[PDB]
Amino acid sequence: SQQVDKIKASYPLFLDQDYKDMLAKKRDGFEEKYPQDKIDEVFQWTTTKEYQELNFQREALTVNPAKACQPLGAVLCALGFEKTMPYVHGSQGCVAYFRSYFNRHFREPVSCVSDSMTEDAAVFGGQQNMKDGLQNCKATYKPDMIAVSTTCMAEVIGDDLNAFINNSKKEGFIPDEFPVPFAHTPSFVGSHVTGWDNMFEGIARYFTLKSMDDKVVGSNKKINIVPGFETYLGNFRVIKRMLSEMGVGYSLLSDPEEVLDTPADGQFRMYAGGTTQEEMKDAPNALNTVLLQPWHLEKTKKFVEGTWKHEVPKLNIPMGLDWTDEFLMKVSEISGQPIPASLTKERGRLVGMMTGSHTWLHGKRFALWGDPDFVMGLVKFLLELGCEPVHILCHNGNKRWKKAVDAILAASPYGKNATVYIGKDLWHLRSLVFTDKPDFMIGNSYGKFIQRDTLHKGKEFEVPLIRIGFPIFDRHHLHRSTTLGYEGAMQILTTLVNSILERLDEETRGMQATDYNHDLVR
Amino acid sequence: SQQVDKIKASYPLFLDQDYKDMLAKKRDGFEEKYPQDKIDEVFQWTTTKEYQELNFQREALTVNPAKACQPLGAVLCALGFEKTMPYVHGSQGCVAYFRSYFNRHFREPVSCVSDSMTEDAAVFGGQQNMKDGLQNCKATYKPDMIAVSTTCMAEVIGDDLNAFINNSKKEGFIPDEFPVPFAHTPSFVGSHVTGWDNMFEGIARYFTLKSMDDKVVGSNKKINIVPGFETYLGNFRVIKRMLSEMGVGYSLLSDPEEVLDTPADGQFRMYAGGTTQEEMKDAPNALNTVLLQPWHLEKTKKFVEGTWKHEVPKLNIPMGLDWTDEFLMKVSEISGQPIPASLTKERGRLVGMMTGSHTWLHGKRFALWGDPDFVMGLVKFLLELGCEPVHILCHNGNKRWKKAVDAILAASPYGKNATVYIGKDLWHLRSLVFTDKPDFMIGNSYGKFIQRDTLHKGKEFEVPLIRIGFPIFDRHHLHRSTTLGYEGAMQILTTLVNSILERLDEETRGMQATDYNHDLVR
Amino acid sequence: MSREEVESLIQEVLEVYPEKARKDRNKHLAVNDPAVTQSKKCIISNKKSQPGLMTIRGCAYAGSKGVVWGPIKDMIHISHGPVGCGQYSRAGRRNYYIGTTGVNAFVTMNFTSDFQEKDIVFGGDKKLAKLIDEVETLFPLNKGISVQSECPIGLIGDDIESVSKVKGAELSKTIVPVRCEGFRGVSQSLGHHIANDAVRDWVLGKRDEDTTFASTPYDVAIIGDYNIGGDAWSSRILLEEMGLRCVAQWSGDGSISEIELTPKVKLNLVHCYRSMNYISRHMEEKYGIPWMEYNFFGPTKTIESLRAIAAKFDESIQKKCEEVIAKYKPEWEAVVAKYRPRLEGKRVMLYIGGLRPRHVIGAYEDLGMEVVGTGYEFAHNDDYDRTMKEMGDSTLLYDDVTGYEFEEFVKRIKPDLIGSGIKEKFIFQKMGIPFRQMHSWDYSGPYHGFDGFAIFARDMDMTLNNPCWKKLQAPWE
Amino acid sequence: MSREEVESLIQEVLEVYPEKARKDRNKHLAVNDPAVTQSKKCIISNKKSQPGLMTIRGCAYAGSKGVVWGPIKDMIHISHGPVGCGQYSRAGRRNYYIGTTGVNAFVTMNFTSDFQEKDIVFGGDKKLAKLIDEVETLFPLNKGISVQSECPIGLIGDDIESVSKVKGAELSKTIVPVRCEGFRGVSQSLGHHIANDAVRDWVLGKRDEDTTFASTPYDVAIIGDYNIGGDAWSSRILLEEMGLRCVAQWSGDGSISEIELTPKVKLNLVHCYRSMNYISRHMEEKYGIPWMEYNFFGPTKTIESLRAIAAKFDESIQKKCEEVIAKYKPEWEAVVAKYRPRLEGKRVMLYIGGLRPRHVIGAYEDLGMEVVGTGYEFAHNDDYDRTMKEMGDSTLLYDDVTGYEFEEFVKRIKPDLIGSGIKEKFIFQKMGIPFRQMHSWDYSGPYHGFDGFAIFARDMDMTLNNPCWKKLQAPWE
Ligand code: ICS
Ligand code: ICS
Ligand SMILES: [Cl-]
Ligand SMILES: [Cl-]
Ligand code: NA
Repeated sequence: SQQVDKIKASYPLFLDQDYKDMLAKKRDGFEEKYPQDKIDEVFQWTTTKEYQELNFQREALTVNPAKACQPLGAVLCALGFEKTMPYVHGSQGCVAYFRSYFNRHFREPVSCVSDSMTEDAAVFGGQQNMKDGLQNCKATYKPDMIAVSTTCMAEVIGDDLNAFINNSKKEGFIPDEFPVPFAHTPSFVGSHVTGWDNMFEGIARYFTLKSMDDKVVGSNKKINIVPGFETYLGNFRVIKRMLSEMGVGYSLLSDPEEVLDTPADGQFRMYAGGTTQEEMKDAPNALNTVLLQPWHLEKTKKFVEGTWKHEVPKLNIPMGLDWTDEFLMKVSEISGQPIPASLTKERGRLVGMMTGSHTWLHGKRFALWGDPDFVMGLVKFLLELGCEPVHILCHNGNKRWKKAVDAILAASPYGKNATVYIGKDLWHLRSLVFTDKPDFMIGNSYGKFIQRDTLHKGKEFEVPLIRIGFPIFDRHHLHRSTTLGYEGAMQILTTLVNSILERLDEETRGMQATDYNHDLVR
Repeated sequence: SQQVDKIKASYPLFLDQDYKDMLAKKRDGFEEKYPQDKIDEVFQWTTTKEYQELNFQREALTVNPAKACQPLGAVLCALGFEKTMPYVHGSQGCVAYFRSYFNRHFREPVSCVSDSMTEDAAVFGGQQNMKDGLQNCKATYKPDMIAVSTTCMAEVIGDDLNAFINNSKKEGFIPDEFPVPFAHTPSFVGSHVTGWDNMFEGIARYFTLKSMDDKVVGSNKKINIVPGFETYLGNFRVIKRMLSEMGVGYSLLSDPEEVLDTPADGQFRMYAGGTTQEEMKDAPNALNTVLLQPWHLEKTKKFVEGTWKHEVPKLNIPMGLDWTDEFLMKVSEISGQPIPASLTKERGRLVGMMTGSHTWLHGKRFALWGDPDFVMGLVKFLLELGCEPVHILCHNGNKRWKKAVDAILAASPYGKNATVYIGKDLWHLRSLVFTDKPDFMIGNSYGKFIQRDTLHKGKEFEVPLIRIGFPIFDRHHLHRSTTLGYEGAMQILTTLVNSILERLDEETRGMQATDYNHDLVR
Repeated sequence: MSREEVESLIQEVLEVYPEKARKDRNKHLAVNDPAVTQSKKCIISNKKSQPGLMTIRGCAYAGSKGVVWGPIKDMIHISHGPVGCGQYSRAGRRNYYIGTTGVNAFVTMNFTSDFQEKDIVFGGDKKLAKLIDEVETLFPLNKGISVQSECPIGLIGDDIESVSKVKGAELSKTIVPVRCEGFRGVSQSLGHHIANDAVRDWVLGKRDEDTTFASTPYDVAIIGDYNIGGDAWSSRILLEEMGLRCVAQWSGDGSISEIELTPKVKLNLVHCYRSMNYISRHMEEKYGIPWMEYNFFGPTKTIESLRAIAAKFDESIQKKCEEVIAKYKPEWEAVVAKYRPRLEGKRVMLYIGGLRPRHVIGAYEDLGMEVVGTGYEFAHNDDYDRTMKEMGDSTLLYDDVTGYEFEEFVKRIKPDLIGSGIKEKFIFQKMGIPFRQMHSWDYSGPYHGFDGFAIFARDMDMTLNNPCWKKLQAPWE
Repeated sequence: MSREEVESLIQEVLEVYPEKARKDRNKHLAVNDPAVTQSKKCIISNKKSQPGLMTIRGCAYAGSKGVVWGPIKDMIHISHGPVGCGQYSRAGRRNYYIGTTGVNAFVTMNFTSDFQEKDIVFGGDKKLAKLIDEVETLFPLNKGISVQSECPIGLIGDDIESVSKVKGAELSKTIVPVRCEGFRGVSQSLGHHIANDAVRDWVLGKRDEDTTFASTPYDVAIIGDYNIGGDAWSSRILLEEMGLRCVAQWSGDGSISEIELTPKVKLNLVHCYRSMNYISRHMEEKYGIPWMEYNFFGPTKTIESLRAIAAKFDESIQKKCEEVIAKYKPEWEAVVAKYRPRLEGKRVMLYIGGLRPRHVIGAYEDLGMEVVGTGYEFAHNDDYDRTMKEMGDSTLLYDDVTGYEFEEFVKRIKPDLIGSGIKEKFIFQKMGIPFRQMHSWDYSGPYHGFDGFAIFARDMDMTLNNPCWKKLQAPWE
């Protein structure tokens, strides 16, 4: 039943007694459910070191991964170019998922097409799908560019993208001059960040490889910036802001910040802003190219160094104090522009915030996950704050990256208790936060289920989730925030210290039991 | 005892069994404590309507006020002027408190002097303290200007500030040309916001009253901006940012954002930035003067209209969508500068966020308090979001203000359940959130004790606190935030919707009880 | 608009297309005539999507793993292939359940064989056998395993059926191989059918010779309700207040034992015809269990459905049915009294999957609203046969609508409200059009039954009449 | 720095002052000589602050309401006057307690008469009487009221003593009038004295003719411990482990009954000499109760104090004293072993109020650190008498230091750590100097006793050796 003036949705509707009774009869009558004592017994077992050992012996089963598949990153890369339609050659189910996934993180429209290959392509190939798909897409959505990636169906069957596109142009399904860069993006290799790299290098090749003869490094006096797979709008904006602040000429290659933040003013803009084709064509004339996330831009790096002859500098992701410092010092050396007084002041304000919050941050223990560059920058900044990264998980990381993160940890006393895990998933992590409990988790929305599990053991075992990463589905507008530069370091620091103080307030809210420490001032 | 590798501070040290046992013996042995049953019975009583009625019959007792005293606002005003030392004529205890209050909210140094009137000065007045005080302050801290306010002792004994300052100059304690504006700021009149108004009029008078002959309105082609009592650095910054965006020439009169955010670079800067004396002298030549918080700038309004002859526009605080729109339109009309595309786009992005979050915000009920202009702007924005302000408290509001807010409430369906309270305190509000419980409180750090009280009745009765206002002592760096303009509206919206979602996640975290609604996507 | 105006709108919109796509899409767009019973002569459906036109459709894996099998709570469903499908479909659908997740229930977990290239090249059957042993070790209270094939499984020639037989025999465990690879069919729909056949072949017959379940004359099963936001619970309560015993729910909050007990019921109550009619027809042929379609959206349809269901039993059930109707009468009448005045006359355009585009019309009409356009991602012509009589004359119908078409139709028709999915929502909110998610219920609901109607009405009002929609134009523009 | 260099530093700093201020401030700055026994031969104290030099001192209301009376948990303390004082001092001092706030304890609440102009012109005595009635109605479990006079009360000629007598008789309730107006005295210090006299005159004697309390030879009171971060609790546990019975704590976690029971104890253990020596001397004169000073900062002082206290009783208390020392020996030795290597040799400057600037020196030395300068806001010469033998030779002493002096001293001496208050903290952090709040313990603590030494050590190390302090200079500068 419902009271018209106090309508209840599922929570708390189904706590009503009549629903509780009905669900009890359903369980007892027909579910043949395990007794609650057995359920409690098994749950307790899944929190033990014994279970953890069996868990970490898995060789074939993956549970609750912390990565996605390549074409997701190719789509996000493609969205960053002016009037470009992302186009995934293969099966349409994938595109439905790519769009929904980004829709839920950004809360924005996300355009992407498929050419809807069906079972007949398993025998005959997908050329006709490409021919008609390119003509249909161009006519209906009027992109200036179509950037092609692939689903795993197309990869297993071996569709020759170059031949299909070339025949499409030969036969007049699209004009010969219409830009159709492409990349093979197999979901059974790497992860979504690999697909970003593959799509970017494919676009860069399309516009420069056959026109290198007139290029001269440095002749346009700009620096190219390649962001990689980036799902915080503030990160595109902070890089552009700091470079403009220094008067540094730059080209951000793949820039989706406008199209993922269009105003709600009565009209839907399928396209907005983005890197221009001329910027790609002119990129070889830059002074140099800087890769903001080098650990998933290895193929782009090979092409930039090997073809454009740019001496790509060895920079970490500009996260935290030291690596933001190093980024600005390198940009200054390449551009000849001094670091202005405004950025020197912003740096000092971040240091001031670190001094202000260091007592609450000191020694705090974290479990964290994400993509390789994000994770290593987060670890580095935690160390700078005097925090202890304890469980560091990168499902899609490799042995070289692990080696590099272990070295960063070895250089600080705050890394003594840290272990780096690669190839491990959030069911592995769940075991680690039971057997070697940290104070918090730093991660994406999938961590909410680990927090639920830990609370079930008891309130003193609960590990709260701090939401930094991708995807974040259960809070609104966190995609607008920033993790790079001094600005992003201030935001992370504020989030961490106030997460600590919120939890302390919760633990000391108990009247006459724990509220002796419910201080007004912290 | 302590484990050296797991040292415990007060919480949870005193939960150790030996400390629990000792504290039980202290209570039983010597505290002659009321029985726990009687304590439980009286607590329940304080949550009832019967207790609320007695509570609201108070005529002499105030409990947990939501306001401070005038000289606190005078100091904040004075800090916003270049190389200016706030100086409170009167007793030094007041200054130790004013500084500490701001230290804890801003986590920054706060400089301010007293002339330390003692019981001798109570009998004979404080002229000697003023003479030696001005001389000592100028020589030691080398300010370019000393701005003088008063403590209640000096007001009760009736010190003549004008004469004391004139005599300090006549007898040579300070140079006759040295600027020493002043204001009487009695703590038994109004509140801290009255002190700001009084101090600002006093500074404005000092620099323009006797020099109006050569002034022509509009001759400098700028707009004066008077911010009022303002403790979010973001609010100073967003106003300057938007006016520079439109290319409007402006003069922010009282600007402490530089001095309250100096970098931690190895040197302490007593003074930084601020409104210059030349800006005050020239202010009458502006096109007009805009008051960001008119409900505590009445005395400043009379002077600006009466002496400068500025047609001060009838504008509300620029909070929320409508009132930021009206602010920008009025600035456009006065300056002749059009609203640029960039601010139209920012406006549309706010509206987009409002459409994105409206379902979780719809109908949510709030209790809130603060200063008059802040409170009515928060009420206005909540109405624009489809939320229900229920309990609106302004301890230092007046009847004219209450009438204006009741009109805002009447013009919206979402205001049907709201009541505006003036002269009531947070012990009054505590009763209201028990008898007519809202979903959240929006207020300053003193609300944490109301949340504690509600939780003690039971988890289903808990009213969580959302921290927006002044002072905020138990979280770090929130003074950096913004509440004005579209930027401030976006930040408030994000804070409100994610507080709602955080609490829903807490209520649905129980395994096999409420986690059927523990959705990944919200 | 007149029939001519709508016909002209269709033809104007189609002028963007190349000839091939124009000729095809023309067959998937129609102006409604409520007298039509053979919809195939007005609109074509369940055909392949035209390449590159931005269909909203998903794949057969979504219809099998996402829709039919995923909800079964005490089984472990393996997404078998590379890592994407299982991750994008992790906890996106609000098929609600009661259980202890990770211990005895597993719905919101993502179990996957996370194919790498070595698995494509040498095949995944050995990895699958090992994965099954690891599942059995780490999740000992699971009551069964399903293997949900992603695209590469059939393309590389793996034999998951033999693994399931050998491992199921070895471990005395139900292991269900499902060939729902996303290149099969043309949409989610074939996955429903593939999923139904796997239930039939590997699960449903297991108690054929077991006669220990105590039957009653009033045993029914809820077939095709996936308990979105609790929908099936707010349906089940009414059936049991009517005196019936709901033995099983397919598959919202569903257990494998419930499924195995379904062949013992007296009547199957089919809500989602599209996704479950296959198994319902099988159960009549094999077990002699009749089935009927019903509709629990809004009071008019819920009352009619309760009465139609009760009519299949004796007078005692029909008496309790009129008692249920009397009990809830003041409740839905209060909802109508409050919300219909706020929504009367408002026009709605719907676009959803295979049932709701026609099933929710009555609920909108109970609030004085008018559905002026509707369509399906993946319905068949027997779905459209059932939709024409429910829609007004000269309303717009669209099958597998394209992104371009849907936007152009909305610009011309100017509905007051649109109800569709997550890939549509944020487009129309930029346009200033109120939008409600009609798959996920915008994280609200239930909408089924009397208790759901109250929530439905509240939700449509909160969004359609929200203050945010009056503010999209800057006052200086 | 040598004796002569510290003297030159003093003289150079004093050059900025006008002659009158220079002459006075010279008398409040000294180079320490541990040989001297009469400190008034080297330094003057407890004098009026020079106007306009930014003293760090508070007022007498702070010393009375904020310090002595406010911690008493089961009474209600009225900040009598306008709204500022009670608001700025609401819950700023971490004088911890066990109670149900708002019901049977009131420490962190702000009760005020919120004077308006009418109350200034016509007087507040009628308001106070009505306020007392309202307190009794709304907080019936309060066990007494104090009236903490703010500046205007004495200036307008109010008679809060008559109100308290009349209302106290009428309601059979202890109502304590305190004339702690902030214009009285020169600092917090006179507030202490006024507060002590109020306790003496209105509370302490209520059980003088009541013989019902059964004392024992081991009954003590902790006098002058305000339980900052739990300090008094980690002090009380040691004393009772030694076999003593702590009958009262003044006034951290204190109750009015235990104050009334204090004349029945056998020994008054005084931690804060400055604030509570007055009532200690009174109880010696009136009840014959001895008092002794002790120090529970760090293991060396804590052991010295336990042994000095136990020697006043008998062999059994002394045997229990050595068992306490043996129990905690491995605990504090582990603290030293971990943290002294991290802190050995580091130099610290202190500026606090009236006790800790000398009382914490031994704890720093137990970690190998050296206090190179110290001083007090409001100490008297008997405090400096006790400080010079605790400080090294040729160190720097400053009484009522100005903001300018302290910054200039710090710039020259270059300490590794500074310990002072909230108005100093953020100045020195900007300069890149590690800073620890030595009033509030930076929201940490306790620091008293063996359990507090662990926290003290952890806290000094975390701040002094924090990574943040190595980053203040931009690498490009
Ligand atoms: S057709 Fe229906 S909303 Fe029965 S319109 Fe919708 S692919 Fe849902 S709960 Mo999306 S009645 Fe199918 C459905 Fe269920 S699109 Fe799919 S998941 S089983
Ligand atoms: S110990 Fe006490 S609050 Fe007696 S807790 Fe406090 S360094 Fe004060 S008035 Mo800060 S009883 Fe000492 C004190 Fe006085 S910290 Fe200092 S100044 S003379
Ligand atoms: Cl889960
Ligand atoms: Cl409180
Ligand atoms: Na493998």
